[PDB]
Amino acid sequence: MVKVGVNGFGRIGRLVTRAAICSGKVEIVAINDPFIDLNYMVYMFQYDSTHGKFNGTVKAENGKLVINGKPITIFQERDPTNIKWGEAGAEYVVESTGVFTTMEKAGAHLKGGAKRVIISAPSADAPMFVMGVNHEKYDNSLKIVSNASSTTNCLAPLAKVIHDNFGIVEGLMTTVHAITATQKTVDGPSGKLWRDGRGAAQNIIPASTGAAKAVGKVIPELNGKLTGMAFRVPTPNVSVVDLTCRLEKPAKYDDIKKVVKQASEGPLKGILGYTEDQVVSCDFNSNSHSSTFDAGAGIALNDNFVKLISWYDNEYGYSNRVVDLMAYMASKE
Amino acid sequence: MVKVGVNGFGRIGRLVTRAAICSGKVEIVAINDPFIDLNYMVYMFQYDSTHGKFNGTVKAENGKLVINGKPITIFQERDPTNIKWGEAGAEYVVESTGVFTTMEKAGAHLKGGAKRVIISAPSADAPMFVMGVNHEKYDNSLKIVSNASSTTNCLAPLAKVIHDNFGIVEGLMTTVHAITATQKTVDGPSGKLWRDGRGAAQNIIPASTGAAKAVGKVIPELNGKLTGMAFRVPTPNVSVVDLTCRLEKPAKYDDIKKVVKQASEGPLKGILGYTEDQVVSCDFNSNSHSSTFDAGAGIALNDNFVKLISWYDNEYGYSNRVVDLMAYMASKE
Amino acid sequence: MVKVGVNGFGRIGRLVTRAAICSGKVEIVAINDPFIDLNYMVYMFQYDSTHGKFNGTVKAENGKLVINGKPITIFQERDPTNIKWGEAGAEYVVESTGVFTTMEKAGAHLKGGAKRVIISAPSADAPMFVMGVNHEKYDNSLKIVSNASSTTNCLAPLAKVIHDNFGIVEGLMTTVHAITATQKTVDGPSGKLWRDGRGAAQNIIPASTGAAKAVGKVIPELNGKLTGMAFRVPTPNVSVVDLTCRLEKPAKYDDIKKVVKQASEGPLKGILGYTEDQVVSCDFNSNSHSSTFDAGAGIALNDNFVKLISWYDNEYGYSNRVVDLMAYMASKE
Amino acid sequence: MVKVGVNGFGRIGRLVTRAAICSGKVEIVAINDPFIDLNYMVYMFQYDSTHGKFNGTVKAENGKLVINGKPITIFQERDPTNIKWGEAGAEYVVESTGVFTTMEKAGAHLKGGAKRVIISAPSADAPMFVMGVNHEKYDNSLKIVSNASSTTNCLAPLAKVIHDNFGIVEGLMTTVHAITATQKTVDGPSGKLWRDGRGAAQNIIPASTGAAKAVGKVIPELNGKLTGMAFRVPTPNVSVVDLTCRLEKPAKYDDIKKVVKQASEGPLKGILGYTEDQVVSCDFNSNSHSSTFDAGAGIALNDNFVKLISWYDNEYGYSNRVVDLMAYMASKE
Ligand SMILES: NC(=O)c1ccc[n+]([C@@H]2O[C@H](COP(=O)([O-])OP(=O)(O)OC[C@H]3O[C@@H](n4cnc5c(N)ncnc54)[C@H](O)[C@@H]3O)[C@@H](O)[C@H]2O)c1
Ligand SMILES: NC(=O)c1ccc[n+]([C@@H]2O[C@H](COP(=O)([O-])OP(=O)(O)OC[C@H]3O[C@@H](n4cnc5c(N)ncnc54)[C@H](O)[C@@H]3O)[C@@H](O)[C@H]2O)c1
Ligand SMILES: NC(=O)c1ccc[n+]([C@@H]2O[C@H](COP(=O)([O-])OP(=O)(O)OC[C@H]3O[C@@H](n4cnc5c(N)ncnc54)[C@H](O)[C@@H]3O)[C@@H](O)[C@H]2O)c1
Repeated sequence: MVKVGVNGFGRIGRLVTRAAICSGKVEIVAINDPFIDLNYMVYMFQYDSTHGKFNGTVKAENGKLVINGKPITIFQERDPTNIKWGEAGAEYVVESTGVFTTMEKAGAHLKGGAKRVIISAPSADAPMFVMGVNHEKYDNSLKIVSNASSTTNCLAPLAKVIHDNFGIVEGLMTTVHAITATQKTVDGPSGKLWRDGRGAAQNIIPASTGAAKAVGKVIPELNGKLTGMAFRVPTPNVSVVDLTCRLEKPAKYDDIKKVVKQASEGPLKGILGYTEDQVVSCDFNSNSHSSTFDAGAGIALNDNFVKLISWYDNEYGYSNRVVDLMAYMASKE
Repeated sequence: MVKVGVNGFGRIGRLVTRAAICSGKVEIVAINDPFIDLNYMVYMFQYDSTHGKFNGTVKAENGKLVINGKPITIFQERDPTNIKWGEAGAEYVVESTGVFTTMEKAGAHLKGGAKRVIISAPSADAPMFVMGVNHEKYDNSLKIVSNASSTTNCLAPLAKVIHDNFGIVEGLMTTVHAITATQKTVDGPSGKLWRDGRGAAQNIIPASTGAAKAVGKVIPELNGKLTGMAFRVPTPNVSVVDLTCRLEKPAKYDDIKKVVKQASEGPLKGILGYTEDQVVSCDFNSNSHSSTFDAGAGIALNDNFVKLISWYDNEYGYSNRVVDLMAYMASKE
Repeated sequence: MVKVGVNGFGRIGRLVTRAAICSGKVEIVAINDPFIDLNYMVYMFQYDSTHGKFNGTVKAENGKLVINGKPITIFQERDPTNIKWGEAGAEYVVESTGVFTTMEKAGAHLKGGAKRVIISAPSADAPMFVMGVNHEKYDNSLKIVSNASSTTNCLAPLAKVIHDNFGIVEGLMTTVHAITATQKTVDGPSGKLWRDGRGAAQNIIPASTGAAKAVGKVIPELNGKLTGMAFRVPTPNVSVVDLTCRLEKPAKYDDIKKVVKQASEGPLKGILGYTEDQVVSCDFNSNSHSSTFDAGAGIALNDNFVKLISWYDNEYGYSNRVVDLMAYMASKE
Repeated sequence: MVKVGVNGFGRIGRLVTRAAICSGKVEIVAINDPFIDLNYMVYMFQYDSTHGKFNGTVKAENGKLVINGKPITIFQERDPTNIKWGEAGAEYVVESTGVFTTMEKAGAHLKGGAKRVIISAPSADAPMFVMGVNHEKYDNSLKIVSNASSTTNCLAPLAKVIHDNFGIVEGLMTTVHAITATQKTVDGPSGKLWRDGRGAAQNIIPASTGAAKAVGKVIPELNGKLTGMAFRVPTPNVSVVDLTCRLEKPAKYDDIKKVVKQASEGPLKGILGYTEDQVVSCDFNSNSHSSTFDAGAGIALNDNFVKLISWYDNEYGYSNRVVDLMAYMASKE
């Protein structure tokens, strides 16, 4: 089983740690975050406004973070080249600071002894993967990879099923997306474009989504045929993809539901979900799926033009996919 | 000025009264609401969480509501049949309770002496109108009419400009829509619309939009070619239309911007607006336009497939249009 | 266990059911709610925006609501005198509609064969109880009782400990209180509680609290020496009491902490909690305590004048006390 | 009009600018911010989620910010010591960044040619003034002064009136305070103030504040007799002071209302307001008062122990007092 270091103990860093504990699929052995000391990590891991108090034990002892009795080595390095991953036994590093998303920057972790780096965001040049969609294109020569974004992990499984069965001629999508840590509590200086500095709990905010440029990398057959944007809205977690697409082969809405349900029970089980219930965003809080198709909420204008809806816990579904990708990579070693 | 009675002194009834009173296009002379007594009406009209305190005077005197010195007769009838509109001199009645939206129910106001009724919502059977789109189809034999919905009033002027210039082959739309009075503060009963009962400020909620069935009636050439749905999100006011459509004639995005800007400066001035600024929803609070095209937020996938974004103050833009529709109707008497 | 019927399957009615299942202390055998039909009850019990999806099974079968394989009789009566509690085997009825809080109205359930009634709110005339404070004043003659309110259940255990140990000369309190079902999503009619109709997600709203008139009944030595009010603020659940009191015997703040912690570990265990952690409201979501003293948040002006802070899940803590009171009542039978 | 430079174009700097233009009591001639370029300043000043779009013109021309046709010199200096206030004609400098609140640090603006510095925040060592309470203690030898905090400006005028008439023996205050820029959209790192990092729109968050202690310094006779704390709650603006105090002379609540109303109509006009209306927080958005007594929300436990409630727009009331303090200082030159 692969031993993991986490760089950036944030929303994703902490929920990747929870997912690793919940799934047992990888082992966290080290965490680096210069803004959160050991005692502070006890607090921030234990209490979570969105996902609730951790169901387990967490304490600081002998300089280590001890979760369910397992000690974790804690680093406090602002410069990732200074992190002694090898000494702590960290083989794979989750790069979840938000600020080292290029090959050049994320590769810093290789200097301290990490064997592979998984960027928890889209990358300008690291190869990007979505479990269930193109993870089989990974190979042992890729020491630096990206798990794309949470919107990309919601859109791409749904797009793949629809394209495989009916053929997407062209499509546009929107994600109605929960607020995130890059946004501001009140109108202030942005960090990525003017609209994104505006007060997050007051506003619907048009914004970019990583899926716009990533989906065509993860599904080359849809490059130039699909893109989209986001509206950030005042919820703390859970987002929803709104995919409007023209199909090559005619598809009754019942056939769409049928093939999506079949996919959710077979090859994409645990990745793509399917529901007909009268769900709202909070019903997906702490749901580990990448994408849950909402059959009741979609619209078929005609046999070749449809709107398809799919929910995703942008924090916890993505965090579980990070764990899944590392487990997959390790099985390939 | 036509003399106006307001049935239902709610978000729309009060803001219709504000719009009328400030901009004397019509004269409010009577108000009925059995759940808001006279002294309570003073308070509810004076203070408004969303649009600020009324800039003017409001008081109770001699059993009438006096706004900027003009006395208004106050009724407290549950049954519209029993409201003495004629005795109060009300010629047109705004039917803004939300529960009398059919011809049969809204026509009760004629029994008390009203001459015409304007339903502030879509109607299963009353003829529907959107200022700037089909209001010249009104004729004087229509005693009961509908002003459609706020989403219809945002979508239809934009769809008209796009269809007139390039031809909409097919389209689907979403409105990211502020919470309204039909929603609930915490998970509660909602009759047969189960998602609408879930806690409004906690969730993104898929929902119907009145635009879905109304837009094909106000633009008959688009009937069956355009529909959509809503996501209710935790903001108190201001909504945004996201229109994805295929065009018959190819159009560069700059060509779309040019015809929309031209429409906003000509025949649709005051109804359809145009901006290139980096706006978010709060920038439209108390904006009286029906539809403001957001040039920067849209996406062209190719010359025949686009996503177009348009903002609307669902409370205040619609309330101004109710006033405008009545002023137009009165001008044709 | 005593067999229980629930009148009003709302926030309290549903979480009383969850608390009963979690505790095993009582058995829900019947539920009445004319606004939630059988199939709708499945949905509202299964999905909860605040407390998450039910961890168990729930389905409708042969006209019963079946939770964890146990069937519950469902009634749909507006008028409580028509509910056949006796025939369904419901011995105690939880009166959680919010509209039958007097002895005369709540006594309707005895006509259908219920043996006792527990009003889930303060009552103008039914005896009121707070577990840990005055529950031993209950006796078998009381067929109609009240469990007071969630703020009373948070304030009264803390005031009891303070008063027993140091003597409360006089005090006033505030609860910063989550929004509830009586509030409105946007400015609307509230009846005679005018501030309570203002938009709940937009506003800090001064309001009454049931603790103001209840606390002097559950702690008679403090009647006229202690009262308070509320500010409703835009959170969906969890509230906090802010108790400012003058003490007869001087006490250092750490002396106060010691006696509260000692109370929390002894006779008030599970009712009064104690923490020194840097908590916020979400850390108490789904917490079954009546009152958790926040040692770090409070402040002393001097040895005889202090401000004491205590958290409470107003939904789930109160619901657990409703179950606890019924179990105590049943042990007295 | 004294000519004013603004250091820092955060919320306070921008709203001081708006207050100055709206009131015409001073003339803004220069703004320094090293993080916000001139085109971005146009945008942040023009659009405001909380207070609405600026009602006037704002443009970038010739390297200056031109508001209502009057050009403003823009600087971008990291080091206040290098800002050329004198060349721009700025006589008073509003020091609003938060990081130069000591006399040694704020005095850096004197080296660039400014004559006086007004710190828009509490200061360890500069003299602090609350208009209406102790501004008469200003004198022309004072080159560096502080305008205290918003909460101190709300509590102090109320405490002055209550102490002048009845004598405050001791008091404890809570402020229920809107979200501010120091908070985080989702749980994130907050240095040594752990609770302040928790998701702002999700949580009621206890927080320390020196404001009550500080009014014991601006009103020396209350030194040692006041302290308090805060709860941060999910609203974007407007806060409320909750003062529980013991009085030396007995006072009926009607006596309290009378002397507060008298003060608000006389010497504290525009600073201390008085209402009996059924107000909520949004009713004070963009209200320029420092403190508005809420007569209906307070409680008299007895003639010597009361809870007094007073509202404040923590952004705009304070910004207007900064302008008023500068106008007062200039009148004594
Ligand atoms: N829904 C989501 O939040 C989500 C989902 C998928 C991917 N992502 C992406 O994951 C990444 C992290 O997102 P997040 O929401 O967890 O942000 P976050 O702000 O919650 O976490 C970032 C963490 O990195 C720490 N950090 C900052 N600089 C550091 C440095 N030099 N070295 C080590 N640690 C540092 C921070 O202290 C913080 O704890 C981003 O790339 C983001 O866009 C976010
Ligand atoms: N954004 C909006 O809020 C919006 C926009 C456009 C159209 N509309 C439509 O306007 C109508 C009212 O919407 P609203 O948002 O103002 O709702 P609201 O709940 O704020 O107002 C409804 C008013 O009707 C009163 N009322 C209820 N029953 C009545 C009766 N028998 N007789 C007289 N008055 C009665 C109520 O007391 C209330 O004041 C609905 O049809 C709605 O879909 C709403
Ligand atoms: N935090 C809280 O929510 C809280 C805490 C303690 C006590 N309480 C009190 O509990 C009671 C219910 O509060 P709630 O928050 O659960 O409100 P709610 O609106 O969520 O629940 C009320 C339920 O009663 C149903 N109902 C209405 N009329 C009925 C009738 N004639 N017969 C049967 N059922 C009917 C409604 O359909 C609804 O499902 C109130 O008295 C309340 O003040 C609430």
